[PDB]
Amino acid sequence: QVEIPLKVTKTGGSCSISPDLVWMDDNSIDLALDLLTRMKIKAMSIDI
Amino acid sequence: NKFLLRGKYKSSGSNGIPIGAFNVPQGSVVVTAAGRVLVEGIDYSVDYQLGRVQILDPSLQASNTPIEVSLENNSIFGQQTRRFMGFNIEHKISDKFVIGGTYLKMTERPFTQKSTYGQESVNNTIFGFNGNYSTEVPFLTRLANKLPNIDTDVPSNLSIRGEVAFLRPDAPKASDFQGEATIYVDDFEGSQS
Amino acid sequence: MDAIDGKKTGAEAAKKDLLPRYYINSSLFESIFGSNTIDVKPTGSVEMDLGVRYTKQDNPAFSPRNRSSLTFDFDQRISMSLMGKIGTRLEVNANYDTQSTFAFQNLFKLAYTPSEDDIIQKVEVGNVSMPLNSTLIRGAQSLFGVKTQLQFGRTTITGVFSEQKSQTKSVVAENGGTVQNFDLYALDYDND
Amino acid sequence: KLTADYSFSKNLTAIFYYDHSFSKAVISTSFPLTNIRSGFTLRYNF
Amino acid sequence: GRKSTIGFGSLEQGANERDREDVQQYNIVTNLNLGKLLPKKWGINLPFNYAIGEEVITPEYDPFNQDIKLDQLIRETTDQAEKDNIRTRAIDYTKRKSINFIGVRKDRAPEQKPHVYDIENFTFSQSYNQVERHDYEVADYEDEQSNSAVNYAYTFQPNFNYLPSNISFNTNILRQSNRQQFREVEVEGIGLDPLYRRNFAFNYQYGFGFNLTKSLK
Amino acid sequence: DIERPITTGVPFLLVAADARAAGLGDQGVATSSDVFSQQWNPAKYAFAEDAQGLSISYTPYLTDLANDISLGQVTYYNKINDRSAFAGSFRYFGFGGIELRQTGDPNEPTREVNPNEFALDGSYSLKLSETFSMAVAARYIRSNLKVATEEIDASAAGSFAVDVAGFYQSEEIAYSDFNGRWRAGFNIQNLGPKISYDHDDLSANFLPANLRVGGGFDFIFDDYNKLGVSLELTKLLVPTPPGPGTPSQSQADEANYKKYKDIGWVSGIFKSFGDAPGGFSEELKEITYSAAAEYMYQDAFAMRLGYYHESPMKGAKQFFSLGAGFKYSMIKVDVSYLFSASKVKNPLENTLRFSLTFNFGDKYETY
Amino acid sequence: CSTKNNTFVNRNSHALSTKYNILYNGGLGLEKGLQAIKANDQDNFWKMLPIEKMQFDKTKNPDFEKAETKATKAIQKHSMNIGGRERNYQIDEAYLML
Amino acid sequence: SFYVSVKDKTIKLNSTEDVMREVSIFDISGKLLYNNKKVENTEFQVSNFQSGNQVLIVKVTLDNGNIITKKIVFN
Ligand SMILES: CCCCCCCCCCC(CCCCCCCCCC)(CO[C@H]1O[C@@H](CO)[C@H](O[C@@H]2O[C@@H](CO)[C@H](O)[C@@H](O)[C@@H]2O)[C@@H](O)[C@@H]1O)CO[C@H]1O[C@@H](CO)[C@H](O[C@@H]2O[C@@H](CO)[C@H](O)[C@@H](O)[C@@H]2O)[C@@H](O)[C@H]1O
Repeated sequence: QVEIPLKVTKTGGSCSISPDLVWMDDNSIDLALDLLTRMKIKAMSIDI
Repeated sequence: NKFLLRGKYKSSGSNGIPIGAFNVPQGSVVVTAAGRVLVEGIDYSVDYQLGRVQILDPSLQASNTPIEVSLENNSIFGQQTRRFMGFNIEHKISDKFVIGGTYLKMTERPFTQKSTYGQESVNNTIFGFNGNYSTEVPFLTRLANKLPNIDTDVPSNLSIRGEVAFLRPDAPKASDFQGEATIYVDDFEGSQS
Repeated sequence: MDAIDGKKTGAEAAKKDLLPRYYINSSLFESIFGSNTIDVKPTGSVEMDLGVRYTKQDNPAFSPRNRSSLTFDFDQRISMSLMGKIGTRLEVNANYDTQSTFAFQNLFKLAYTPSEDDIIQKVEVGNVSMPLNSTLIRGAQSLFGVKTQLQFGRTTITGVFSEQKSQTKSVVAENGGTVQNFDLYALDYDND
Repeated sequence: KLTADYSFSKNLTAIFYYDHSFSKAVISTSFPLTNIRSGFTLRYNF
Repeated sequence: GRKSTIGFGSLEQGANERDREDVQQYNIVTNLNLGKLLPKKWGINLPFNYAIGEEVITPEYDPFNQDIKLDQLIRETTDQAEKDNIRTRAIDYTKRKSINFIGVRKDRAPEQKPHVYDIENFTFSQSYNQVERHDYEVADYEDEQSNSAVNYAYTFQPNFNYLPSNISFNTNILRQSNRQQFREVEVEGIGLDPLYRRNFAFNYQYGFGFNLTKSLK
Repeated sequence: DIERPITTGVPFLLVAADARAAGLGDQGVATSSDVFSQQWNPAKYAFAEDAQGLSISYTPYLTDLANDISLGQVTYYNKINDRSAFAGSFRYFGFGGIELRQTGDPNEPTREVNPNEFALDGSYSLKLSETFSMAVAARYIRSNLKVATEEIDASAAGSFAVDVAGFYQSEEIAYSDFNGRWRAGFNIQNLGPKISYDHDDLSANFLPANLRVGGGFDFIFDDYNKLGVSLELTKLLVPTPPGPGTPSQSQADEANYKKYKDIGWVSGIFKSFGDAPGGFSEELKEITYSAAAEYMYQDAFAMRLGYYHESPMKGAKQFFSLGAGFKYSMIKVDVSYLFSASKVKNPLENTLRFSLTFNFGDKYETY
Repeated sequence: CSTKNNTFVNRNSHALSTKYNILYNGGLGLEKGLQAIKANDQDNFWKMLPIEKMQFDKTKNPDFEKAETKATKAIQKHSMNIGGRERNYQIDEAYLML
Repeated sequence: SFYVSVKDKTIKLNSTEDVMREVSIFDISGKLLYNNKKVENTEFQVSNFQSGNQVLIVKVTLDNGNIITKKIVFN
């Protein structure tokens, strides 16, 4: 499970919003799979 | 949905191995029995137009050993352009010693800049060295002539072939997003029919 | 000096015992191709279809503007092949069929094979191959491009730059017939 | 189907062709169809 | 003898098609013409084939969890028994043996009169194959096949006629043995109960043709 | 990649339709006179060495995918005097016969459609001086690529165009190491009224008006060996459509497209030039170029290398081309192949173009 | 490539061309002929053996003719005697082979 | 012996005594529009919007590596 809190694009004014504001880099998921492996190894020691 | 029915079935139909391709190019068929490469005139024969491979070795036929057949298939469509380049060196050290230095590169040209999962392009390079030493050993013939009822005269031969290869794979720069090799799990352009 | 001059009806025999500094003989000189003869010849047929196609389907739901279709029909049926030599050094083998199958049956091979004393031993243009006597590094048979062979005494260098027209395919066979593996899940029953 | 040959030479042949097909509708789910191909074909042998 | 590392492959193989495993394989095949050890006067064709080999495959990824590398998982275990189990269950080991005596027969003399009881009408074939395996799915796998074949054929050379024109006969002993002990991937303590498949067969067919009358058959 | 390509009607007119020019990087405006010199430069038909010539060219499309989808060309030329020549060419792009079938008792009669696109042109070339020639050509273009269905009208769209060409060929000039020859050429192509695919004047497409300017040199050694090096420049004479914005977001784009589409073809020819605040360098991005080298042995064997470069901003057609030519007695065979160097997939990749010409009649000496 | 201009590239190309593979083929012919002489059965053994075995202790072994032809082909068409001095440094090897 | 029929934007393959393994539908541009590796002699529903494109190419791979090619008009 990969979760990211989302920043909301500000609306109300013009319909046309620049792509850098439509697709914020703060909202982009960029996940290293080695982090998933580390989490899996750590959770091996966590009881259900 | 975690229970899996896994299996295999064998399809023969008629004599000869159906390799799944027709009009295979000559010299593109490689047959491997148990890690060793067979000989195209002794262990097996190839009927190229029908794509049939008939195993000739009596011991391999009654073996149950899985036989791997590799070939080139021209019956392809909708594939990316493949560029194949390289060079091969064949230095001759002596009358019975040859050394080689092959280098090869295949680059696939993707249709667009987006490579979806499964339809991936490669930019692979392979380079290696090989050595072939084929000598004649009359000592083996002399030893054979010391056997009870053997009075032969055919020459005895020895052949040693060594080879090392290195594969450096990559993806073409055309299917790169912001400088990284990218495979699209879902660009979402193919949904909503 | 009679052997050096050459025009004495017998000097040709004596030229062998001469120092090669004093004469030049053309028997061991060759042009870019071995001769000036042209022998590349065509064989086969070529067909032109030029005519009119007229169609009329009486579908009332169709627009009146689609009452009938009158088009020009043009068709080509090339069934040609080219075989021959240029100057006993260039070899040409080509085959073009419009009715052939998809992409590889139309062949074209130009093979330039110089004398044994040249550094360049072989040039190939068109349908070429790169056969390798290697198990780890496989070559390719179905290539279209340029293949060049160079020889420096005992070092042979073969370079290729081409497009591969085939795909490598592997099968596994036991006791003759090919083996097909299958993987189904419980949800994948034969439905309806 | 009408065809007419003429050998202009040993290698050159010209054929006039005329195919005319009319299918009349017997049931209303079929439409009357007229197909007329006509013209010439040139064959050169090597 | 072949030795390949993780990451090797062919030029055309993609990211998921290249070798995710270390391979160490060898195979020796020997062919002997044992019939040459006997005098050529009575020519015996007695070919002997002996093939041996084995391959060991070490996966890059642990077969359990399928996405953690084997070295990384072994490093982060801190338990000797668990480490040994993880190391041993990952190995895919295969060993093959084949002993063949196919086509044993005695050839005729250059000028020899065929006879119905001649040993030259017989052919013998022997085949033995053994496969020993152990990998992530099976802790112990053994496959044995034995094939003994004796073939006879004779065509006679020249109320109704009662001498057969031809006589055929061939016998076959086919024995297949399979032992499958599936592994407990968690602990190498006991394992599953071994399962045995046996296909011991004895086959024989015979046949003869008759030309009782010039028209009958 | 491709930013703002030029949109023209019947783009098939811009495809090379012979193996000889295809093997020379899709250029023929300044190459030696041949039977295919109608798409490239009709003015050199007056410089032909043979009196009459016929030619058949085949360019297959999607060879791996299907058959019968191809661009064919038939050319005929006849030079009557030593100064003038007539020519007629026919280019035909077709998908072949396609059967329209519903299941419906599969023995039922079926309708066959052949969506196609052809151009038929005739040219007259006249030699003005001993080294210069001009030519005027008239072309009729028809497009019938649509298939008639319900609520779809498949009426063919037609147009007419004119061609003005000029060709200069010098005499053999001796130099220090070789006695070469000079060639130059220009060709203004596809000058005609807009083609309306939907038969409405409000929705019309510019004809692909083109300008080709080229020059070449022949290195002649040993009287049996020739090396022709040719360079060609091409510019479309169609105005560039508006892009991201040229000062209400979509209103500006709509108004810009409205003003762009309401431009006459005659005025569009001049509007293609300039239309930029920058100088020659900024306009150089609309110029395609090609460089070709053709080795010729005994006038019977030909070996051709070519490079064609479009600016990746428009079109993205960059490739190398290989070609071979042979002449037996009066029959010439050309084959060409393309190696693409662009990101966009070239439709003519992995394709062998074929060409076959017959030469007959009198022979003319070359000045 | 001309033999009359003493350019670095011209001289080096001519030396490379005479070494590869005219002189290589000539040396192959020479060694093949030498091996043919060595593997002969013309040894008398009833008198003293010649110290250096020769072709005739006629048949005219063609490998030596091939070597001579290659040496001749190397000497002419690859000799660069531009200013009274030989520029090709492989020509003396060709004369030795001849 | 092979037929491809289009009635209402639906493609219908018919083979007499021949069973297909794979079907691929391409555009005139060469773009792969549809692909199914589990052909059952059934119908196919390709996306109806194709931006003015009517001509399609259907490639059928049978039991053996034989390939059947058919040009159809998408109606
Ligand atoms: C209706 C539509 C077109 C049909 C017209 C057919 C005309 C055929 C012309 C054949 C051609 C080009 C052929 C290659 C092009 C084919 C490409 C096809 C591609 C298909 C995809 C060369 O072909 C030559 O081949 C030679 C064989 O080696 C033969 O020589 C012959 O052997 C002996 C006989 O046995 C004879 O004694 C001997 O004298 C011949 O030398 C002849 O066949 C011919 O000369 C033309 O070259 C020459 O042919 C002659 C007439 O022969 C033409 O003279 C004119 O012809 C009519 C003018 O219209 C007039 O009537 C006529 O008055 C006038 O004299 C000229 O044009 C001339 O330049």
